[PDB]
Formats: sequence, structure tokens, C-alpha cells
Amino acid sequence: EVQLVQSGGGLVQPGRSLRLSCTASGFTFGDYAMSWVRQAPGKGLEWVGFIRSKAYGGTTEYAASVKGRFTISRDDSKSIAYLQMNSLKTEDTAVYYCTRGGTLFDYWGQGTLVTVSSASTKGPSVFPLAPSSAALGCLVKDYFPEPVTVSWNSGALTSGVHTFPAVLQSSGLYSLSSVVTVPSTYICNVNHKPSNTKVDKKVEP
Amino acid sequence: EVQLVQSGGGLVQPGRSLRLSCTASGFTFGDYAMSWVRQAPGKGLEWVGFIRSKAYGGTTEYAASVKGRFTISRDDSKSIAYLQMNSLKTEDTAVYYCTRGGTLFDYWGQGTLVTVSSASTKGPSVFPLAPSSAALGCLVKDYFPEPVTVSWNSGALTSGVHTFPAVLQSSGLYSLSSVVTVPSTYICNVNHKPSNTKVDKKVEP
Amino acid sequence: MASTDSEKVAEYLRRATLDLRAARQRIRELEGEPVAVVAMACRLPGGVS
Amino acid sequence: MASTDSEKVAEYLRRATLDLRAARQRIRELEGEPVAVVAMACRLPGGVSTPEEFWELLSEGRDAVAGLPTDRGWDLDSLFHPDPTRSGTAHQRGGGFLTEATAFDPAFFGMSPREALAVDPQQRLMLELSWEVLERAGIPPTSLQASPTGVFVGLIPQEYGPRLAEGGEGVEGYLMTGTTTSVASGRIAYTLGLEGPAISVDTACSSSLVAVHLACQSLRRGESSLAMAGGVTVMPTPGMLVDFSRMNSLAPDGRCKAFSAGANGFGMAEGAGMLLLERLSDARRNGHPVLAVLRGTAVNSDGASNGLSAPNGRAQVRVIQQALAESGLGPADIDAVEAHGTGTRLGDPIEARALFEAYGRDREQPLHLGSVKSNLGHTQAAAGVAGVIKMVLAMRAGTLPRTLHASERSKEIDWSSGAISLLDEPEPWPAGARPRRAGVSSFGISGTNAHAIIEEAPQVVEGERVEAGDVVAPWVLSASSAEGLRAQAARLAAHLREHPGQDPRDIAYSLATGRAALPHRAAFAPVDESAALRVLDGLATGNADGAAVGTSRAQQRAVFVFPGQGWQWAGMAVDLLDTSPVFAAALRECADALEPHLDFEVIPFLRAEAARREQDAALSTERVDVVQPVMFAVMVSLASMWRAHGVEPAAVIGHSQGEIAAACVAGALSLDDAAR
Amino acid sequence: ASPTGVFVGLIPQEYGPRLAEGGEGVEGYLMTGTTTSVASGRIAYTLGLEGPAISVDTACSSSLVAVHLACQSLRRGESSLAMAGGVTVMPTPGMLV
Amino acid sequence: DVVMTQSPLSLPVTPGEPASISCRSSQSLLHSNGYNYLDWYLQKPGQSPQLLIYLGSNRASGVPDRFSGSGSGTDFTLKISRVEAEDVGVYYCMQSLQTPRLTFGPGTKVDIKRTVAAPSVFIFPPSDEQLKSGTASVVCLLNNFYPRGAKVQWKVSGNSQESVTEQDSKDSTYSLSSTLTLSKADYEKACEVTHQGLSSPVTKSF
Amino acid sequence: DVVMTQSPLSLPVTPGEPASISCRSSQSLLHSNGYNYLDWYLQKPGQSPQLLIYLGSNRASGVPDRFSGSGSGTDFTLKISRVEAEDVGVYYCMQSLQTPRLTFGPGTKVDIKRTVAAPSVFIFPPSDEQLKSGTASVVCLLNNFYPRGAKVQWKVQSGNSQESVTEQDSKDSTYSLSSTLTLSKADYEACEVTHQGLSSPVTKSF
Repeated sequence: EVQLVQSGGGLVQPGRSLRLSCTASGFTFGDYAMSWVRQAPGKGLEWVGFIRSKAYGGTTEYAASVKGRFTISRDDSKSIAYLQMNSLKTEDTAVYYCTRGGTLFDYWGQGTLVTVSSASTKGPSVFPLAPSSAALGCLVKDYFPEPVTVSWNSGALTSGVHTFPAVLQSSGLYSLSSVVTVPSTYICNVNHKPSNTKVDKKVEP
Repeated sequence: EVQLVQSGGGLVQPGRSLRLSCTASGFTFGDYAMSWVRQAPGKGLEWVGFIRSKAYGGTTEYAASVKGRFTISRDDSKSIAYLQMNSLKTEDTAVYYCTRGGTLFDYWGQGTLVTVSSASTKGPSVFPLAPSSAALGCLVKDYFPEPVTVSWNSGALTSGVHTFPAVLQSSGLYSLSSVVTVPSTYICNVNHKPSNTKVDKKVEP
Repeated sequence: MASTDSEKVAEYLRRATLDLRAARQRIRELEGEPVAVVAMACRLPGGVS
Repeated sequence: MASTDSEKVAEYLRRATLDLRAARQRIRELEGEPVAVVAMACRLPGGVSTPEEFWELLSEGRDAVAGLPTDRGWDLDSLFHPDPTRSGTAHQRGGGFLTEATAFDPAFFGMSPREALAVDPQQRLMLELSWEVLERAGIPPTSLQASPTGVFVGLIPQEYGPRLAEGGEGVEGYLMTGTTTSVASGRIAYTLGLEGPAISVDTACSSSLVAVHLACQSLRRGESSLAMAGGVTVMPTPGMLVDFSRMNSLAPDGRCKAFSAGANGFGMAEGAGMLLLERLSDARRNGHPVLAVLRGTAVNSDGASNGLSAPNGRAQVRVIQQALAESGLGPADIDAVEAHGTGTRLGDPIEARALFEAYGRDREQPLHLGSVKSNLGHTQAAAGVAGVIKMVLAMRAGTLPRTLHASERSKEIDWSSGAISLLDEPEPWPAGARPRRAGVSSFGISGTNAHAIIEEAPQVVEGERVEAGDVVAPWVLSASSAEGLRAQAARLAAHLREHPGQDPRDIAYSLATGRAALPHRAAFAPVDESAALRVLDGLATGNADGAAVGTSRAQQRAVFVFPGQGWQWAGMAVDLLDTSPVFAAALRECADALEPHLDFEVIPFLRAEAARREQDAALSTERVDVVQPVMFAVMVSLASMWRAHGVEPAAVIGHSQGEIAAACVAGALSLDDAAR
Repeated sequence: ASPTGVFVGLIPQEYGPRLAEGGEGVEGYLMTGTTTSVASGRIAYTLGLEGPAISVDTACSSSLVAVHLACQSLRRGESSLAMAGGVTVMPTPGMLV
Repeated sequence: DVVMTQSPLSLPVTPGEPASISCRSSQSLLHSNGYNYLDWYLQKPGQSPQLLIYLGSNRASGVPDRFSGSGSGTDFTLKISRVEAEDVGVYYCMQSLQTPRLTFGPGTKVDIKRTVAAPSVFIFPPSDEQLKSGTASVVCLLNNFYPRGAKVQWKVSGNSQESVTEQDSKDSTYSLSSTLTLSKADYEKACEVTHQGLSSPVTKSF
Repeated sequence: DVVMTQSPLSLPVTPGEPASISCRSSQSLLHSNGYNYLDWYLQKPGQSPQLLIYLGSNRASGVPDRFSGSGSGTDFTLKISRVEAEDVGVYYCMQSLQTPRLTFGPGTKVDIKRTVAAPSVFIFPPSDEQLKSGTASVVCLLNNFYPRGAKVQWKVQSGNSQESVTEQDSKDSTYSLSSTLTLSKADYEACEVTHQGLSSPVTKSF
């Protein structure tokens, strides 16, 4: 069978280089033309570029937004595709896809988080949510990156629970709000794995 | 299903025109490009030429031996292909095939006998075959056209029987020899349908 | 070959697509083909024949 | 850009062609998928109870036709008369008949002795046969619960117990559950929990081959991932022997003189055969051993023959050609065929003519004609399964078995062609460039003719690696009874004394994954084949080799009675806690549940090695202060794991102090609440 | 001699004498006319049919598994036509008791 | 010019019903070879997408034959015979007459059909300790509304962000998060939704 | 230049055996798209041919999957798993890389394999009434020989003989040849075969 598994995720600030490799196995690599797509978080995919097969030879197309920045190379003996980041900026913060064809993206890898953010790993600012008189919640402000998993009653309450997605503010930090909707004084906990900042909160109106 | 059945067989002398039509049904005619092949009797076939589809438009290729002689046309509303003979000569004496593609002859009609012969329908000269002392036979000389069936003992003997194929001599006439190989004074009959020349023969060494 | 770049290989498209259609139709006629009830014969209680 | 569409066009080739290659291989695996034989099964005439013993029977040319049974209470005195036309009398004076079909194990299954008494022996000899064919495969029989596994067992209605209008004295309601061919597949699917299609076919002398055909169809369409194919003709009451004498078709000696001039009847025998059938991809993906591969099989009827009993030639040729056509093979690809060889003076000539027509007309090498009934006798609905057993055993041993009573080839058959060679001598059949292929034909008295094509298992098993390790993997063996436990030790000891050189880790792995967890467990960690065989002989006699018997009764309709009063010894360690998924999940759930009010964790006390905790050990009834919290945690974990580990429970109750304990496994708790 | 399979749903029922005491004229036909195997065989023989003449048994589902099985045999293609069904006729008062 | 390709967006699908998605093209995508050049893709929420249909009608392998499609020279129709619980995601109507393909189209985030619910507008003033921490974030929480066709207004907008999730299983609803990031001195100065669930604007302030 | 494509000719096949036909190409037919451009055809004796394999390996529909094939960049192999009675005819190894498409190749007339027979050379002087009719045709009849690898010589030289071979029959699986030596009046005042069936030339005259 076939797998175009990727590798080279990481956390970077704009202005440097990053590595993306696509492992090819189960087929002749020189027959298909490698392409690369980028998926902005929460919205649609927007294509990047591609390379043509060696037997064809051809050239390399990239998107109009990545001219003079990204290059793609290919090889048969080692059968690993290359997408190169150079002079990264903010819009590159997205998960990239390795696609198996110049015009027919007939196969798609799992995707690697290529994050170009202006923040570094820090601790979150958890802020509660006072009900009017209802639903009770607790904001998770200023955390980086986004592995956070919030539970209510320390993983005891599961009905009506939310983890709001990562929120993109201009500072490079992220925001999450977990809320439960049930009339009644609850417990919500946020665990930031990279920072080991274990926050427990008590909320009252 | 599909059928590229042909029509327009006949008997002509060199220097005139003939009609070949290929009936198209069961598919969209303007999608496939019509081609025509010619099959010389008893030996291999040869591409006459082809026409390109209207959506493509293109031009018409013909073989190097039919330049300025044969033309091909096509139409969708009536879905009949056209192969045109003009200024026929001897080599055109062959069965032609209607082929469903410019380079992929993916379907093939039954074939129509396009015969360009310098003879006209006449009666045969049946000549016997005296054994040396063995097999006994009887030649069928100077018959036109092919339409002839030859049985031994008036359709009674079937083991070891032959009808030799049509023989092409330079005069435009044909020759057949029917023989039976068995030691022993036999009866062989040749029926020419167009000429109604019913010949019965007795053979002795 | 002559103009543009595809009049011999698009024929390969056409043949391959027809073959794939005929093969998937074979799949559906060997595993999903409706099987018609031609006629019905019964002997049931209450005098049904 | 796309070079004016060249990339687009060629890339659309590169998907349409690939999809066609996928869909045509789907046609091939959906019409002609070579389904493999995983394990073998047989209870055949004579002493045969396992496929290896059947090969021992075939290799040395022993005939199983000995005589009529006496365990069944047969009258045997009205069974014969000098007048051949006397009602109540049979003609054959013997036949290969099972000496163990009279006995059955009610206690092993969920069968009562009252039920098992009314159970048709044919069905009793399929419950045990399904169990033993599952064990032989390395597949735990109790692991196939609620799984797609079709059952295809062929039988013969005949007659066993009393009249169903008159009922019985001890057996009243289970006479239905015995004397019905229907439940002769449903029982197996029920006791083993098999969810697959349970069909009990009935096509006279070809029922087993028909059943394997249907199993092939089920696997090719993919209805069942596994298939239970086989057939049986147990012989409970002598009536069918009496009445097959009425048309004068039984051989007086009871021997199937197949393709012989001395054929004075088709004889008769009783036996049982069973197979595990499934697609080769599912085999080699799941690691199930492959004994042989059944490529193609066809089933047809004789049509308007010379009566219902008389066979047909053209129909036989058609079925044995259609099997080849559906298999993708042909007459020249079959090196040795297993014909019906019923033994009657009329069926054999037309049968051999059909064989010469489909095969003998175009043969490069002489076809090796054989008949299992020569060594066994006509097993009726068990014929067709015995033939494939014979051919698969010939595959695995690389030798063609003899056809007994075939030295004098029949004068009514034209053998002058030479394309068919009667197997009167053991012909070597080694593996070579040509894939070894065989064909089994069975022509029932109902007129249904069937044929199957058995190709050798693809020799891709070779390539296994070799290594050594210090892992003394326990030799775990379980039974349904203490005497069964002692006998399972003894038979394993006998096997390891008669088949030496088997590596201890291989034996442990086979005993562990492939032998179900039965409610009588004896195990030991061997260090040498001598110290292991001594333990096996010790358990066989019945002494304490480890002083450990894992006792229980059943798994279905389990009510989780929860008595306390001291249990759950602290004897866990590293790796143990992480061997079972539900065990670890429950332990970690009990760990994470008590944050606010409790902080003691049981995992450090559990995952700690207990080799050092066995010198200050005590009974679990006096350490309640320390044991009880451990009781509660591990009781939650063990209830959760025993809920689904091969047990289908019905409810949970509490005998003593297991009330709030089993209420906490009913939910309605929080962090703070569960801690409190 | 045409490909058509007979798939008869049957539950084995006791009709006449036991096989061990066949009557005066009904001697050799006490199973060749009663065994569930030959029910479809008689259909295939009297009609001259050459196909899978298969007698199934699944108690109160036999007929529908016979319909299913004839359907599958047609789907693959073994017989041009298929003949599927089932019957329960109880001669003796046995199954009621 | 660039082909304008806009499939009709927002096609909710409930399990067990026949749906059909169309698509638009500025000029004809039917080439001289008699074949269409549009591809059909479905975006997994959470992992990689897969191929549904190429040539406009030719289906890909691996996926079940339920993904049927056809179309005219310009009009196209991925005509989906039925949907189930896993048949939820974002369908892309991508063309292939003009390289580069670039974006895959805004995309048709499809979901489970259900009757129109009542959007639960929950106004939430920010915590006071946040106001002394240097920031302020008032959230007009919206819960259990369907479909997503509402935006939270901010009276007494521009500093609000958009943080919508995907669909759940047993409830088949949605929730919105309007986070109004705020500063120190401007707190001494109401949120609205225009969801189909109601007609009149519902005003609640901090 | 034109690709030189010559499959090995004269591959007899007997029912029930695996055969294999190769093919030649001057330069590589493997294009930059990774696919070969040679087609495989079988010519019916008596009616229309059909398609076996395209792309060099991709089989066509309608025909059974027995017609398997593959090949390297230059070397090709229509590798036929088995043959039957109807699997007799003329295979054409037609490459599809440079139209025009005039040449299909000489063609591989294939037939039923059998042991080498003895060519029955039958010399037959023409009838005397033919000699007074204005013509003369002496025929060295050849019957029951296989394979066809012999030509009839005419001594006392050749040049006025014609070639009139038929196809193969079913139950005998042999062949017969007709060497018709058309002759004139005054020149009437020996025939040979060089078939594999024998070694030395066999001389018989009128």
C-alpha cells in the first residue's frame, strides 16, 4: 500500500527556515509529481506549489504568495519529497499537506503543524466566568502553543461541556474558554503540558 | 451496447469511386475519432487513415499510399462515418475495417469486401487432377467472383476434403482446387452462384 | 501529437474509463444486482393453492 | 502549467488505470479468491480422531472397514436374513464405523446430560469437532464471540431417537434440539457464540463438499470473515443400511471397491469431517496457519438421469470443468484428483468416463486417481470433506495415498488412454515448480454433483527467523474438568515425547494463544523439556505441580455476585499491571478519581515487585485494615475486566459488602463525591 | 440440461415407518423419497434440471436462507435461473407434541 | 481569465436522506476530449481529506460507490445518494482547466440536518481580577444554535473575535464564542445575534 | 526514425499450456509519463479482431483476464497464461508512439502445437484437356504437414508458382499447401519442399 507521511513540524518565529519532508513508499516516486498544499486553521485550503517528475523534467510552480521563498525538490534513490521554508512570516502558521500529483491530489498525508508565531511557550492566564443569575465557564488566556485540554469537575462532568478552539490574537498568544450550561460553583482545570502550569479554579456568580 | 457496422461492398474495376459507410450507435459519435484500416486477403492489415473529432477539430491523416485519393468525413446528427474511394486501383482489392479511434482502434467492425478487380463475372473452367498411381482432385480455374463452394461426392465425403483459397492471378480471375486424400473415381461439384454454372466432374487416373 | 498535446492519450483516458465503468458495474451486478421474482408458487393453510 | 494538458491527461491515466487495477483485483478476490484451509478436522471410520492419525491410516494402506457397531444397541439379528428381500434386513456385513460416536460431553458445553442424550450424534460429533478444529488452528474457540463466522455442516436426517409423537420418559423437549439437521449448525454457532451464517446443507453423498462450496461463496462475497465448513454421517440406527440393501446397491463386505472389477456394491461407512475456511489474505494478515488452499468449487445436478439414484455423465463433466473454470485452473493443472469412488459397479464406470472427459482428454502427465472411500468406505454426507482431508494431508506429507482394493482395475472402464493412473501404490508428490493441485468430487444420491479444486498452500511461510531468549514462558493449559485437566497434561506430554525437538517457547505460545481459558487451569514455567515433561506427567497422575487450579463454571448469563470476607492478595508488579487494557484502565480510573479527599495511590503498592512481599505474607482475612482499600480498588478493576474478557454477564448483585462497591461502578459520582 | 439451481427450505419430518422396518412395497424408497436431500434432487431430475440442487435447513428461517442463497448464486453466476423456497408439512403428529 | 467556481455552500445533510450538491463555472469546463475537468474533495474535520470524484463523474477507489456525480458542460452535480454519521465535513468543488489550482474554493462545510433551534444568548461580563490584571474580555456566549448564520454585535464592534467549533453527535447543535478583547479605560462605556432561530434582536448587556 | 517493432513470430500454442510472446522496439517506448505506448491485438481468422492489452500492460474489457502482459522500457511481453481451441489467430504487436499508424507488423499467426509430421508431397501433372484448352497448371500438392515452413521448388526454373495456404482444422491440427504452377503451351516439354518434417529433399516429377 501507499503512505505520504510527513515530518518536520515545529515552533518558529518569522524570518527563519523550516524543514518539511514527505516519505514516499509503495510506488515509483519518479512517476507522480509532488505538490504541497497549506491548510489555514479553521478555514479552507490554499495551495502552495508543486514539482514535476524527472522523466518529464519540467519546472516548479509555486503559488503567487510564495514566489522567491519556497522551493521543492525530489529524488528517487531516497524517495523523500522536500518542501523548503525560507523567510517565514505570519501567514505560514498552518498545517501543510503533501499531495500526490500536480493536478490530481489523489493522495493526502496526515498533515504537520507548521506554526510561525511571534510568541514563545509561557503560562496561561485562566480567568473565570461569572453567571448573570445559566452557564458557568472559565477563560484560558495568553497560552502558547495549543495542546491544552480543559475538563470540568476535574474530568467528572461531560454533558454540555466545551473547549473553545484556539483564538488567534495579534500578539501571537492563544485563548480558550470552557463552559458548561446547566443550572445550579464548579471546578475547571487547565493543564499546559509544555509549561507544567497546573491551574485549578473556583467560580461563583 | 456498441456497433460500428459497415456497408458499401461491391465489385468495381480500377478508376472509379465506391461508397463505404460506418454506422455509429450506442455512444457519442463526436467523442471518438474515426479511423479506417484495410486488410489484404491472406496477409496482414494496414491503416488507411483517420479523421479527428469535431470538438478537437484537427485535420485528417491518410496513409502515404492514399494521398490525394481517399477522404474521410464525419457527422453527429446522422452518426455515419464516411470513407471515400476515388481513382481505385488494384491494391484496393481487400476487406476494409472501421476502427474506433485515431490511435486506439478499440472497436472493429465486421468488414466489407471492397474488391477492385479487372475481371467481370464469368463461368469457371473446372479441370480434374489425375493421380500418379494417392489423392484425387479437380481445379476450378477462371471464376469470378469468389462465391463458390466445392464438395466431394456431392456433399457426401467430408474427411480429408479441401477447398483451396482464392488464387490471385494477374488477369483478375481466381483459381480453386479441391482435393481428397484417400486410396481407391470420385465426384466433385462446383457451384458458381452468380453465373449459375453447375459443373459436375468425373476423374480417373 | 499534432496540435495541443493530447489526441492519442485522451483515447487512453476513454478506454480506461470505459473499462473501469464496466468493472464497477460488474462489481454491482455480482454483489448488488437486483434479483427478480419471475413467478410465485405456494401451498398454504386455508385452502390456498 | 500542464504542457497543454499532458500532465492532466496522463495523471488522469494514473488514477483511472490504478482504479481499474484495484477494481479488477476486487473482481478477482470477489469471484476467484483462493480461500485457505487453516485447521483440519476429522472423526473418520476406524481409530481416526485427528488428521495426523488419518494420515497414519492412509500412508500404510489400512482399511477401516471392520464391522457393525455394538455400542448403539443395534438388534443385529433382524439386520440380516438369507432372503435378500426380507424387510428389516441389511446386506453389507460390516463397514468402517465410529467407535466413539456413542459418547458425548454434556458438561463441557452448556448441554445438560438430559439434553445431550436426545442430541443427534451427528450434532454431538460437530460440537466437539468445531471445538477441536478451532484449537488446532491456534485460534482460541472462546475468542470468537459475536463474530462473523459462517457455519456450513452437511448431515443425513435418518432416524435416532423415539417417535416424536410418542415423546419420551427422560427426554421430552430436547428431542427437537437433537433430531433436526437445522440445529446441527445453530448449536455450534450458539455454544461458540458464532454470529456468522449457520447453514446446515443436505445433499446426500455430497453435502460436505457442497457446504465447503457455500463457505467459499460466503468468503468470496465477504459475508463472513471466517467459515465453518464440513459434513457428517453418523450412523445411529441400522435402518438406512437395511433399506440401501433393498435396491441391492450395498457391497456385502461393506468395502468401497472403487474402480475395481470386484465391485459388488458401493458399501457404507460412518464418519465426520470438518474444515476452517477463509480467504488467504485474511489468513496471512491474521497469521492463521495455512494447510492448503481451496481455489475453485462448483455444484451442479445430474438432471434427468436414469432415475434419481443413477449418476449422470455429462453433468459430472460439466461440474468438474466448471470447478476448474471458476478456479482459473484446468485439467492439466491438476496432478491428482480425488473422485467420489462410491464403489458400485455402475457409478464408477460413468464417473471414470467423466474424469477421462474433463481431465483425461488433455493430459500431459497421468492423472493420479484416488478414493478415500477405499480406505474408509462411503461416508455419505461426510464424503467430500474426507476427500479434501486426504488431499490436504497428501499436500502436507508430499505423498499420494493408496487406493485399497484397486489392484484389479475395472474392466468396464477404458484405461488404455493412460491419462488417468489409478493410485494402487503410494506415488511421491513433492513440491516443485508446478503448484501442486488436487480435485475432490462427490456425487450424491440426490443427483447433486459437486467438485472442488485444492491447490497447495503458497510456500511463503518459509523465511521465519530464529533466536533464543531467557523468557521461560509458562506452559498454560486449561480444561472443563479436573480429569480433563489431568488428561490434557497427559496428551501434551505424549505429544512432546512422540514429537520431540519442539522448542519450549513455541509450545508455550501455542498453548497460550489457541487454547481457550477453560475453568480448570494448570500451568508451569518450564526450564527444560525434561523438567517440563516431569511436571506434565505429575499433573497427569494428579499431584500438586504448583498447587494452583483456576476453577469456574460458565461465562454466559453471569450475575456478578460480590462476596467480601477477605481476598485480593497484594501480589502485583511491573508489566503485570500493563498487560491487560481494561485492567490498567480501571486501575488508573480509580487512581485519578480521588483528588481532593484522598492522596494515597495504590499503583506504587501494586506495581511494586511482590517477589520480596512473599516472605512476610499473611491471610487476607486479618489484614482488612490495609487489604480492604486494595479490595475495593482491585475489585472495581476485576469486575470491569471480567465483565468483558470472554464473559457475557447478565447482571451484577452483592452477596456481602459488594453493594456500594458495585453501586460505584454504576456511575453517579464526581471527583469530590467519589473521594467522599 | 439448463443451469438452474433448486434451493428448497426443509425441516426433516418423520413420514412413515422407521428406516429399519420398511414396509411391503415401500422398502427402498423410505429415504430416497423422505430424506431432505432428495427433495430438491427430485425437482432437478423430473424437470431435467442441471444446477445446484441444494436442500437447506435453518428451522423457521430455512426458506429465506434458501432465497438468500439462490440470490447469491445468481449474483456470482452459477445458474442462469434459480429455484428457491421452503415447505413445512408435518405428516405425523410429532413436532406439535 | 480565472474560472469562477462556487458550489452552493451550506448543504446540511441528515443520515438516511438523498442530497445533491451543484457547482458553478464561468466558462465551460468540458474540453475537446469530451471530458470534464473538475474534481470533488471532502475535507475531514480533524485529519486528512480524500478524493470523491474526478472527471466530474468518474469515482475514485477506496471510497464507497455512494459518492455519485455527473454534470453538463458548465453545470455540475456531485449527487450524493445518502449520508451517514461519518459523512460530515467540507466538500471542495475544485476545477482543473486552469493551473494553478490555488485555493480549493471557500468549501462547503456540511452538517447534520435538524430543525431550527433557539440561540441561547449568554452575556458574560469579564472577571474583576482580569480588570486589575491589565486586560478585559467580555464574552457574549452563544450555545445550542443551528445552523451557524449569526454574528455577535457589540454596542456601547471591531474588537471581537470568532471561535466556532464543529458539531457534536447526540445533540447536533453549535456554539459560538465572541471574545471582545478590551483595554483598561474603555470599560465604562450589549451583544446581539441575528440567527434565524429568532426574528427580533435580543438585547442583553454586561 | 520509425520504431522497429518485430514480435517473435510463429508461436504455436496447444490448449492447456502457458505461453508467452515478446516484442522488440528500436528505441524505448516508455514515455516521460511512466507508461508504455504499445498495443496488443489478435486477428480473428474469418472475422474482426479484438483488443487484448493497451498501455503495454493494461487489459481491455470484454476479453477474459487470461490476456496478461507487462514489459520493460523496451522489452515487452504479452504473457498469455493459457490458450484454448478458440485462442488461435494472428497477434499484432502494434506500438502507438509515432502516428501515422500504417504498419501493424507482419503479425504472429499462432496455431495449435503438435509434433512434427511428415509432409506428403503429391506431384500432379495437369489434365490433358487443359493442355488443349490453352493453359497448363501442374500442382505439387502438399498435405498434412506442420508447421508451415516449406516452399515448393520447380525444376525443369521457379517463378510461375503461386501460394495458396489455408488455416488449421480442428480434429487433425495439420496444414496443406497449394503450389499452382501456371504454365503456357510450348514449355510443357519436379517439385521440392524443404519442410522440417524431413531432412533430405524428396524429388518427384510429373
